[PDB]
Order: sequence, then C-alpha cells, then structure tokens
Amino acid sequence: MIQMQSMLDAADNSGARSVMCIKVLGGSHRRYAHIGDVIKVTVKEAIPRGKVKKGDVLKAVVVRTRKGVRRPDGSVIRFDRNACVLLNDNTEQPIGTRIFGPVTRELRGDKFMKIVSLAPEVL
Amino acid sequence: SNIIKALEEEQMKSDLPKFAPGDTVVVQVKVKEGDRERLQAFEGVVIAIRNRGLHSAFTVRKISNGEGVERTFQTHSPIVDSIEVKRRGAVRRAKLYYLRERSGKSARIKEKLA
Amino acid sequence: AVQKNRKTRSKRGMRRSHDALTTAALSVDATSGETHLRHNVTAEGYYRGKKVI
Amino acid sequence: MIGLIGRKVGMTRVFTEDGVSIPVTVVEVEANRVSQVKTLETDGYAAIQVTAGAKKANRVNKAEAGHFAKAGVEAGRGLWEFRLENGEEFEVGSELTVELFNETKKVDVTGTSKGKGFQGAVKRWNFRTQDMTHGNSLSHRAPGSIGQCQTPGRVFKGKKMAGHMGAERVTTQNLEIVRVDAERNLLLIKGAVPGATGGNVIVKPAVKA
Amino acid sequence: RFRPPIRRPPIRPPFYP
Amino acid sequence: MRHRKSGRQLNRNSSHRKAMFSNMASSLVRHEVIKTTLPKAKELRRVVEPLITLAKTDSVANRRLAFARTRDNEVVAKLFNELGPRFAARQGGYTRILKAGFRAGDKAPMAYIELVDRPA
RNA sequence: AUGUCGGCUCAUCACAUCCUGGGGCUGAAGUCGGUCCCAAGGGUAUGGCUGUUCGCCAUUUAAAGUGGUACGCGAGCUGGGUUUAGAACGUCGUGAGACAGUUCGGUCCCUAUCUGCCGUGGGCGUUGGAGAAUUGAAAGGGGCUGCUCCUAGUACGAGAGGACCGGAGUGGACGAACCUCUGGUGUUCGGGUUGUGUCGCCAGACGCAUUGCCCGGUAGCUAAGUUCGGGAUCGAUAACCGCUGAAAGCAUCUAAGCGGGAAGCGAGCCUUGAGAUGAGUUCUCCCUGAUACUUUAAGUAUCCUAAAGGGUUGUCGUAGACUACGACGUUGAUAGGCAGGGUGUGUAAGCGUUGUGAGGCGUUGAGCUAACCUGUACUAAUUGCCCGUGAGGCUUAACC
RNA sequence: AUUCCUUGUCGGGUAAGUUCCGACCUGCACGAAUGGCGUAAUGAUGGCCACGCUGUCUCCACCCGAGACUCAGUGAAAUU
RNA sequence: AGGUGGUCGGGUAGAGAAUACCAAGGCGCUUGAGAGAACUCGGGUGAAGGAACUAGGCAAAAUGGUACCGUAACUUCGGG
RNA sequence: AACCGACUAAUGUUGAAAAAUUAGCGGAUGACUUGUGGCUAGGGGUGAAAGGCCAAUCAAACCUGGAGAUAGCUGGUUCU
Repeated sequence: MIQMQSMLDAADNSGARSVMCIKVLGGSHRRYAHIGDVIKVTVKEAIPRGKVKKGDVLKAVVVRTRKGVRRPDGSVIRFDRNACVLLNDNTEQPIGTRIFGPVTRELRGDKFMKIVSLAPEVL
Repeated sequence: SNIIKALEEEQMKSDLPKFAPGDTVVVQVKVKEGDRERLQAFEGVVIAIRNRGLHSAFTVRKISNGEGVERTFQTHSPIVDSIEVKRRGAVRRAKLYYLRERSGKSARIKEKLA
Repeated sequence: AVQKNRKTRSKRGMRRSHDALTTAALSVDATSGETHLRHNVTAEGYYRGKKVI
Repeated sequence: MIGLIGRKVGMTRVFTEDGVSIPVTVVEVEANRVSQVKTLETDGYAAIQVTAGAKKANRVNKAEAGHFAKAGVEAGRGLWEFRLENGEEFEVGSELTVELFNETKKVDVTGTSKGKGFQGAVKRWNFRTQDMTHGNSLSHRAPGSIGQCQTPGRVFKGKKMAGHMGAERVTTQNLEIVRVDAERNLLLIKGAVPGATGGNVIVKPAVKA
Repeated sequence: RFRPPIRRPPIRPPFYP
Repeated sequence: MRHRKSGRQLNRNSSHRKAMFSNMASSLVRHEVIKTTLPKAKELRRVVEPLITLAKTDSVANRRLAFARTRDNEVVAKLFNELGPRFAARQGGYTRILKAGFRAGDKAPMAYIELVDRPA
C-alpha cells in the first residue's frame, strides 16, 4: 500500500538506497501500489558510484510491503519494510543485476521473471 | 450455530501438532510452480495463534536474507502440508509482537526445556 | 433563525394536535382489589395477588 | 423465476483441495410449500405463493389460518410470492427444496440489509469530511452546501443528506453456489448475503445469466 | 472590470458595535 | 449502533458504574431488598447473581474474589455463610425485580429488587 | 446593509463534446491523425510555486471539456488576499498625511418559523369490518473505462511496423452488501507495572493517578478485508448507409412503400410504489339481537351484545432519536441468571519446595473470562383494561 | 521590510520552488546619526529548509465521556 | 467557571509551596431519570503511508529526569 | 512554582464571563510585583508613545445649564 511520498528501500544493486514514490501508475485516481505494481520513483539517497544518482526519476516495481499480500487460502505475508526494484523508465527492465532480500510469487509472470530468478528467496 | 459447527468440523484437520507462541516451527507450505507441486519450508517463531476452530490461524516470523517476514497461516488450510515444532519456547504472553522491535540477541526466546 | 411572521393560533393549534396525553395501563389486584399500574406492585404491597412488600 | 426462501445461518469458509478458501454464506432452506397458486384467470398474473418454516399455532390469526387450511399446508413463518414466466404448473402443497439449484451456477439473493439507524451523509453517502483542524468551526462532518443560491432558491429532490441507513431490501446478483446440501437443506453461497443471521433470504436463479 | 468592493464593516459580528 | 452490545452506561463513567454497582450489591446482600430505578435493578442482577454463585463454593480464593468485587467483609461473610447455603440448590435467578411505580421527585421508573427465598 | 476574492464541502444544468459510442470526407495503405455530423449516458489527475483564479512546471490519465447557476455554495466551513485601527520601506507632499506600491500584525454572530430537502411517525380516507399476499400507473438508482491475450504477426505495407470485425481474461475509479478470512477498535475480558492511600499486620486485594501507564484481546461496529455490480437482449431512433421508386422516359434513400443504423431513447436490472382520492387485485377470517320514538332517515334513543382483530401494559431485538418494525409473553428459551462449551488472557490464590534474599519451581495451561455457542423455566414476561360491533345505502343492468 | 516591468537573469535546493539561499546591477524609486554596512548573544519576531513525529492529509474506523433524543419539573430569546 | 491584600502548610514520594496519592478539615459544585441516532464538544486507539494537509505542520504527535561521556561553525572569549 | 503577564489554538459569541475557560505560552531579585494612603482633571492630566488611559465611555470625560442649539435632511401629521 505505497502512495506518493512513500519511501521504499531498494532491493536491487542499482545504486539507490532509498527512493520515493512520485506516482502510482496505472489508472486515474489510482491511490496505491501493491506488490507487483510499477511506480514512478525519485532516488532520494544513492551509493557513491552506482547506475542511478540522487534525483534520477525512473520506474520501479514494488516487491515487498508491510501491508503484504493475501494468498488464496486466506493467508497473509507481511514484510518488515517496503522495498522495490528500479526499472529502466522505457523498457521497465531491472537496472540492477542482483536482488537483495526475498520476493513473493506475485512477481511470477513474464514481466518480472528476471527479478524472480535473481531473488535469494521467493515467498 | 450447530449447522455452521457441523459444516466446519467436517473440514477440520484431524491431527495437528501442538505448538505454542514462542515455538520455532517449520511449516511445509504447498507451492505450485505452473504444473509442478513442491513443498516449501517456512521456518520461524510462532508469535501469535488464533484459536477459532476451522478459522484458526498462526503467525510465524522469520528473518530471511536480512528481511523480517511474517506469515499468518490458516492452520486448517490444505496449503499448510505439515508443521514441525523444532524448539519449544518459554514465554509469558500469548502474543510476541514485541519481537517485531527486537533483533538478534534481543530477539532470542528462552527454551521451555520441560 | 427566526420567523418572518408570527404564527397564527390555528397553526399553533395544529402543531399541538399530537400533544395529547395517554393514560397509564392499570389493573386491579385480585386479593387487595387495589387499582395499580399493570405489572407494578400496588400501594399496599401486593403483586398478582401476593403480598411482596 | 422460481426461488426458495431461506434463513441466513452465518458465514464460513470452504477449503478447496487446491488450497483456496471460499467465503460462503450458509442459507438454510427449510422445505418451502406452495400455499396459493395465482393464475391469469383468477389474479391476472401467474405466480406461486410459498410459505416456509413453522409458526406457533397460537401465533396464527384466523385469517392466516384459513388461508393455509385452504392450501392444506401447515402455517409457516411468512408468505412470499414467486412470479412464474415459463408457464410452469405448480399445485398447492407442492414442496420446493434446495435441489432446485442443483444445476444453477449463480443465484441472486435478496434480504433486508442490517439497519444502521440515523446516519450522516459521511457514512450514508460517502461524503468527504471537512478539515479536522485548520480553522474548521463545528463543521467537521457537516455536509457542506446543500444548494446554489437564488437560482434555484430551493433544495433539489433526491439531495444526499443524513437519514435512515440500512434495513432495506437488497439483492446481490450472480452469487456462485459452492454446494447444495439436500440432506441438511443447505445452500452454500459464495460471498456476502444481505442482512444479519436469522434473516429471511430469497434465493433465485440469476436474472443476468 | 471587477472593482473589489467594501461591502461589510471591517469589524465583523459578534463584536460589530 | 449498539448491535448485540450489552451493559447500560447509566449516564455514568465506567469507574462510577463499577463503584455504584459494588455498593448496590453490598446494599442488596445486607438488606435483602432494595428500592432502585428499574434500569439499575436490571443491571444489578448481572452483578449480584454472579457474587451469589461464587459464594456457593466456600474457599479462601472465592472469599477473596468476593472481597475484591465488594470490598465489604460483612457482605462477604453473609454471602458465603448465609446466601450461598440458601441458594445452593437454586440454578440462577437469585433475585427478583418488582416494578414499583415512579419516584416523586423525577418520576423515574422505580422497582424493588430482592433476594429470592428471603426467610422474611 | 443584497458580504466582496480564492480555497473547502456539496453540487445542479447547458452543449458550442475532453474521453468513451455512432458516422461522412480526407492530402484515410496499416498503425495514428486531421476535419465535419450525430450524441449530454457515464466519466473527466495528483503534486511543486503563488492568497491566488490563472499560469508555469513535474508526473499521471481513456480523458484531465467549455460554460451557466448572486463570476452556484460564509444563517455550511475557511479567512491566505482584499477592508479599519499598529508599524516600517520606497515614493509623493513644507506638513497633517497619501500610493490603484510593498512589508510584518490584525475578533467571521444567529437555538431554523415558513418554503425547500433528507428521514421517520400520527390522522383520516380508500364505503361493513379484519389479517395477509400482490398488480404496477408512477418515480428513483445504475449506465465509466484501461491493459493483456486469442483471432493474427493475419489484413495492410517496400519496409518499419500492424489492424477492423469477433472472443476471452484481468485491472483502475465508482457503488453496494457483508464480517468467513486479513486487520483496526475493543475505558464492559485477562494480565504486567510505577507512585500512593486503605482494607489491623503479613500475604492477598481495592481506590486514585488520561482506562495511571504498559501488553494482549471477545462480541459488535468497521476497511485497508470479502463478495457482487455496470450488461446482454428486445423495440424505436440520431447522423449516416440503403432497397424498390415515380414526380422528372434518365437519375434519385422518398414523394407511395420496405430496410440497416449510436455509450444516447423506451423496456430489460435494482429499489420505492394504489393518498394511482383513477385510493386497484387475490386469498382468508369475523359480526345473521331486542325494542321503543320521530318532522321516516344511510334517523334517534335505550337495552343486550363487544366478533375477527388492533392497542395499552410486560420480556426484548443483529429494529430504533422518539416512533415505527419485528420476536416473545408460561400452551414460554423473550431477557437476565445458571450449566456446559468456546474465546481471551497466560500458569490465580493457598499450600509445598528451592534459595540468604529478590526470585525460581510444583500443584497448574492454572485462575479469571463482556457483548459468543448450545442448553436450561431458576427470575421476570398477569387475556386486566381500552378500541374495533351486531351481514353493510341507493340506482341500474344481468342473472337466479 | 525598498524592483514597477517581474515569476529579471544565473547558480543552489526540489521530480517539480511566483517563496528561500547565493550571486549579478538598466538602484522604476538604496545610501551614510530620519544613520550606512556589518555583528556574537537574545526574540511567544518575519521567511525558508531538514530530521524526528504524527488522524494534518490519502480516508476515515472504533471507543470513552458531556450535550443532542425521551420522561418529569421549571422555562427564556431575537423576530413578527 | 472572573477578581480580591496578609497569615498558617501535616504524611509518603519528590529539589520543591511542582506533581501524584492522603491527613487535619472540607466538599459531591440546588434540576433529576432514561436512551446509547446524526451531528457538536472534550478525550483514547489505529492497518499502510508520513506533511501528500494547509496561506502556514494550524492542531496534534513527539522530546522531556539525574549522573557520566561527548559536543561544530561562530564569538564581544562570557558565550554558542 | 507562587505572583505578574497574555504569544497560539479550540471552545464560547441570546456566554458560566459586556473579554473568560481549557491546553499549551512569557517574565519570575527586577526598568519586578503588591497593599494602604496621597497628588495630577478635561484642550486639562497622565503616557518606555498605542491618540493609549483618565470609573465596561475618549481625535477632547461625565453631569447640569445655555437648550426646544441648528437640522435647505429623513420620518410622521389624527373626522366626513
């Protein structure tokens, strides 16, 4: 349940440490991004020599959230902190080459298959 | 309701291992990756248990790849294939949500050790 | 906030058409023959024919 | 369309073998018995009237009791009517059971919604609240303007205001049937059904099917 | 054009003396 | 909405209600019959009749429980020595409310409430 | 004494249409566009800056329409700007002062009578009365739309690219019902703990300190949760396209005649609905007494009767401001209690044991446990009183 | 606290800054005790930014009380 | 529910005449009783987010003690 | 802290109150604050200066008198 101004950790090695959702993309008046949802983000804090710099506006896919995800048996998976993976703003393909921390099977699909392949865990 | 009770007790799992808050459990969770059906193990501490017949649940908190993860399971769901209690914990409370704010040494639970 | 025209006696009367009072449900005690609010004890302390106070 | 008159028992779930939970409302359909057949010749339309359940004999008026006696059904908890459209022929006393919905994939359920009493425009109509601070004087959950000055100089009919909420006939549409239990006279219907437990519900095959 | 008016007294009720 | 909720506020805080009912129970145990307002009588049953049940089993634990709920040693003794023994066989309904008209001063609906099977 | 800018809240209408739908022309290959015609059903950004409206910018969206409504809306809110009194800068003036310049600061009242509107009752009526079930004249609600896949890398195109038509899926926003789940709340449940006071003391409790603080949490309510909705279809149409066809030997969609044709229109879906005084329909139930009197009526009076049923009273409710509505009222589970269970809390007290002691351990998952579940007449639900009558005018027709 | 044109221009800060900070000087209309320019400390002073914090807001939900509602007693008001 | 000079000031805790709970002593504030709608007032909690609110973080939330450690620019050498 | 004050907000605005309450806020050995009594008086006083204050009144107090000022203005002006 990410919205404009929400800060997210970077689950990637793109060079962002912290990003801020600028826009929930998708529909008119769409309030919230969930896991799987692409958001426009601004890089608020980045590592010294990385692919992305402070202030770089780009896309990102939310991969972990405190609100988490309901599964069809009624289960719910919640993460301690909100994270995302920066994507090329045109191609929507991950900037980084390594994912940090678990992800969910909600990313499973054609779009974010690389993320799922690289993630240390998929819950 | 006797009607709802009859309907619920037909669906209830027969033999579930006794676990308690503070236990370290390993839940074997049924995952289906396209066609293939495997078991995936969720190992962590029981921090909460809802006793509500078929509506029973339990929350397990693990720290995975540097990330806190909690999962509320529905005990009687088919998806939960098995629960193994690895360690019995000694706690003084029903719900260990205080563990959300602890880490490492602070997050350790005492063994019950009959 | 306030009327622009004093209200007639007629319309005042029309408003108070619902202001009439309704009487209490009474009954008579079997033993004491004393009228009482139905379901309530009498003044002499009977209720449904027995002295209860 | 023909339907049944159930009582909402409560909600529950049905675990599928594939580890999907299904939120179900359990409707108990005690055998419905036809108490009057209305025809075009007698009544100007084709319908059945059905009763369900039982009423304490003591609680049944003479007018009510004669109507049931004429059908040769025992008094039930009320009377509900189902229009017929297919030229379907029922007789009085004829029972209707949950087994009606053995082929039915989706039904339309109708009950009386729970009553929320007098409710303000914020809850009743999803009005936005006004500012909680920043100067607002006694007007936090106030409904705002209710019109538009000299023209038209009046409040338009149907203007959303505070008032009684709930306790109204409501029909949900296209609720899936998860299970018909003929033994226990149950329908398990996916999702929410109007009103509280114990309320009468009319179940009918879905009109938009 | 709209000429900003002075329609009301500068001190407002309930103090308006 | 108050759907399915229990307990009257009686135009009081919680701490006041708790105090008031503790008092009122002590009065009812002591005098075996008490005139109150009818809504207070109806609430009092949910306070007194559980004290009487507790008093049916005599234990240091139960006396202390009763003391906690009444803070009266005369009441606790009467509960465990008299009222428990009296109501031993009886399965609930230790009290009886008799409606008794209106109070003069405020025309409040009043009622007597009494213990059942008073020796008097 | 008709409050004046902007915002907020809440809107309502027009159509000169922003999107979505239907079309003609195109300098329309396709994909896109342009332009015009039809169309007002629904829909129609959030932020940065500024008091701003606006605008610029960032990032969205199918789209971010243009207007009217006292430049809609201050007895609905705000009061940043304008609008007083203070003070200062620039400037003008010898000066008091001034500026359509700037700057800092600077009290926004009203318990709603009437109309109106949202709700919710009471009265009477609807022609004997009563209990039900209904018909539908009428009205209201709803009406949005993205992306993906298939059709198909097909049609089209040198290529790059890339469809119509049709079908399937999954969203956004909006709405609804609901509480099984996920959660919130939970001063009515359980516990820990600080200070203090008290219960003679110890032990154990209780009061008070924001529920003292802290941790959980039942029921209910509830959204972030769950589920469902928008339609299809029929009919009539708009622009538009025709068929046949003269006037006008031809031609011509039109004059006669017959078609196609829109998110729009009438139905279709949901809700209300016979105060629809045009007061409807159906089913069932109840009342088949005397007399006198008159200026003889649909008359009056007395007596006898007091029905079906309605109320008042009572126990109450997932119903409720009051009402109303609904359940129950002993031929009884309506409420409370009580039993058993569940749930929650988390191993009571006492006693024993261990330790110098704080404390640990056993008894013990103990004790306590609200609004829950199943039961249970233990307590409380009194046919007492009212009200409602006594076969229901007349005319005409047809039937007997 | 002065600049009209004007949101001057450039730089910083922000995804985006008519405000803010630095700077430029075509100062409409600064300027030296109506003091000029600085200035540590101080300020319920003006502007701006950041962290923390949050029901301020997305977008409200629930709960505790006092009113509101009902009964009984008392009993105004502007207005007309 | 305002204002009004002086005197006296117990216990536990506490630096204290603060504060909490009490003593001595004094009071329950001269309408009550119900109910548990909207909305108003005064409070409590809040998923995810965290100033996106707004003229403006207004209001709330937050911080909060003692001892020790440690503490920058700048400075009028005191400070800060 | 007392005491003196009055920066913000909310309430209140036919108030509990003709300026308060609640939560916060400033000063708190001093150009402090307070009691009692004195003195200054209306074109006069007094003013760390707001045209502030001088008895809920102030760009000239209040009372009485001149006085029925004056009012080219407004209202009103009575039977057939």
